Amino acid sequence: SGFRKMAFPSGKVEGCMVQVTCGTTTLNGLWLDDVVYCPRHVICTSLNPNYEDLLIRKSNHNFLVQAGNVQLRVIGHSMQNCVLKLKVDTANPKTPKYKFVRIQPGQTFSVLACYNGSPSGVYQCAMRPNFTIKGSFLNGSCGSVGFNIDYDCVSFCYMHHMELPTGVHAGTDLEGNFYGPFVDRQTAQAAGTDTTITVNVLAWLYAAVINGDRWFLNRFTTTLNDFNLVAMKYNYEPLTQDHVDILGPLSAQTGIAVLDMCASLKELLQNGMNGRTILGSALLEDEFTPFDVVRQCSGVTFQ
Amino acid sequence: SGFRKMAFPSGKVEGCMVQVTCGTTTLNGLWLDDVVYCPRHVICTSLNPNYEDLLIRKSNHNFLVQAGNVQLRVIGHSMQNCVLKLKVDTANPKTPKYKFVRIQPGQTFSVLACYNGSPSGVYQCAMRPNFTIKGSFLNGSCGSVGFNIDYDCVSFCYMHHMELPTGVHAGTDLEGNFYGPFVDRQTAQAAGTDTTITVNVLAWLYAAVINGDRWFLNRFTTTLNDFNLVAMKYNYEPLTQDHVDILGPLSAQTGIAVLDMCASLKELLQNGMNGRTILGSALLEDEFTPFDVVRQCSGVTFQ
Ligand SMILES: *[C@H](O)[C@H](C[C@@H]1CCNC1=O)NC(=O)[C@@H]1CC2(CCCCC2)CN1C(=O)OCc1ccccc1
Ligand SMILES: *[C@H](O)[C@H](C[C@@H]1CCNC1=O)NC(=O)[C@@H]1CC2(CCCCC2)CN1C(=O)OCc1ccccc1
Repeated sequence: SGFRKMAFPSGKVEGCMVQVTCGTTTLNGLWLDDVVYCPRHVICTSLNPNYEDLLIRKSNHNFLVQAGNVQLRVIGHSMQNCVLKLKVDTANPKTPKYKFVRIQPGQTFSVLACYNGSPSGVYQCAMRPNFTIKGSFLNGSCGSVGFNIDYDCVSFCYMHHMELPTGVHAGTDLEGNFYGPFVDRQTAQAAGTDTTITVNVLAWLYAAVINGDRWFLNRFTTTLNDFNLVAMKYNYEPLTQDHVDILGPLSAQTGIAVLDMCASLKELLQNGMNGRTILGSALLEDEFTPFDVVRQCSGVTFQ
Repeated sequence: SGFRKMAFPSGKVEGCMVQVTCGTTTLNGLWLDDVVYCPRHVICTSLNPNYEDLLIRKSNHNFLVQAGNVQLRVIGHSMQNCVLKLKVDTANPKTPKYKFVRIQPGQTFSVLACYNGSPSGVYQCAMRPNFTIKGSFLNGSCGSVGFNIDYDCVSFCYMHHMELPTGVHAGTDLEGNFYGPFVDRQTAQAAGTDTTITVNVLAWLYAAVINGDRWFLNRFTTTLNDFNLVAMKYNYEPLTQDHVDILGPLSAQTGIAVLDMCASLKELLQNGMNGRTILGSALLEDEFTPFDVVRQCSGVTFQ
């Protein structure tokens, strides 16, 4: 037992990380087969930057790619949306099985924070409803990726591009398409209002019950409509029948009907926690999906 | 910016993980050069188990070691305290530079949770003052290790052995010596009373200030003695002058004297948080060391 914010093992991704330098700008690239993927704002020059203009003015040799202490020769470049694709003369021998997938708000992933092509740390993140992520990123971390692992296959979902004024983070999928209404220029962009991921809170309440926290349970129940009236009032997003269905296995393992857990969440929203904690938190946690809870409270590995 | 519970990249450790089977018992082993390290309670037989007796009754071939889908031939075995050392005929070609270090309560490390020799997840843990760790471990996770990384060198500090009745976890250093007053038998052992790691709370308050949370600051100050009178009352462990010294760099970066931050912690203990949060937590967090804060709020990598 126990319940922790758990990231996927990062080794498969560590072997893909490289350093991309243009002029005085250095960030991280993702090296899969003979292509290095990186944010297009690495494109250097001596807001209003036209990246097509900037790139046509560039040569292959303007991009220095370092894989550890080995320099990768760039033989081609192209732009795909907000990412650069640097064709290199060497296929990465550590390329894992992978996919480029775009995730939904509410979904979680692991981030391998990197600087100068060197992995620094790994942590778990959720895509917020407003398409930001509450990450930990400093100068030079751009090009770090987010991912999930499913047996032996790495599903890359996120590449880091920028920080917004509230200290949250914005980026693209691996085809270069931004999550949310953000652009890779310097403007007055701001996150926009967020909501709490209701189905995830319920999943985490089920994790708590699995782990012996039961004090928040009650004998009351509620209808889905009646619950969603309360969710709206506390800035929780609506719960759908599909969310209820997704919570079925957790309901069945604990013997607590989904709508009964909703009754508990309702009382937690209306009353607070009265000095108590759930799974070591004094807040309702919304960054664990039902899959995350099942994975951890049952123990799936990856190879 | 941002602040997250960050683990070290796990790739160097993933390449050391193997599966050790004796009879019907399967757990994880750590394969470094030509030795596999694993908890001695894997020693199988068909509480009061005398492990010396059990081991002398065993043969090399009684231990099945699987490195992925490759079987490792055991050529020797020995007991060192509470760990088994299985000598195998093949040196692990992925052996990183490493050390076996024993950590202090208050210190943090990353855990690579493993099942059947296959890594499942990675998360950050602290050694509690009572020598337990609040982990996430299911059946089969024994032999998973905790570690820190310092440039290219892996400092192994923890190997997992058991769960205590409160759902917390106990284990050994890599020389087989238990952390805390626990034994690898089935008895009525229990964790024993814990305290909050004061110096770490202060480090995390400094992380908050670095990240823009300032509402808990105040103009008051306190003496070290006066602060420690309040710490005792709230089950915080005493703050020493060396803790104050260790917090110096964080003090200097923020311009907030250590004893001034103590005044803030004092008011937080006496008043609670009044519906506010710090770094996304409604509790005072004590599982980040001053080193962890500096590492994350400055960005050290590892290669
Ligand atoms: C890439 O390494 C870097 C990552 C930032 C630094 C601080 N936290 C992060 O996540 N990304 C940037 O600096 C991007 C690049 C930018 C200029 C070029 C076009 C796109 C946008 C500016 N930018 C950015 O994040 O600006 C906000 C910011 C916040 C704090 C510190 C520095 C910059
Ligand atoms: C090793 O994989 C396993 C890890 C446990 C299972 C549940 N959570 C964990 O961290 N360790 C054990 O099962 C140890 C072995 C034990 C018997 C042999 C001598 C030493 C102690 C019993 N034990 C244990 O953890 O018992 C408590 C427990 C708690 C919950 C479920 C099962 C067992």
